Amino acid sequence: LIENGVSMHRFLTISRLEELYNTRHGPSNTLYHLVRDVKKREY
Amino acid sequence: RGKICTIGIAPWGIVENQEDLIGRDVVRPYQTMSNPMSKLTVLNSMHSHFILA
Repeated sequence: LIENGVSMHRFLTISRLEELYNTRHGPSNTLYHLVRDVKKREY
Repeated sequence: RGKICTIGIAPWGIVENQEDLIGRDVVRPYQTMSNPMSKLTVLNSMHSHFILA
């Protein structure tokens, strides 16, 4: 899609990157344990 | 060895998006989206140097 031209600069508008981390529609991530551990230490 | 040092002698009016090329010492992106009906001819992006006659 970048070869056809998608302007990867103008794709990124904050909330679009937000759904990119919270998407469970893919391979499994360890990030669910990482964010939980740093919330425990901060609070 | 992809440093070929090609120079493209193209007219300033024959190129597409003349307003995109306005700006002094500023990097300006240009999409290779070829308009089939525009008389302003698209560029060859993988030339390394350009002269705007």
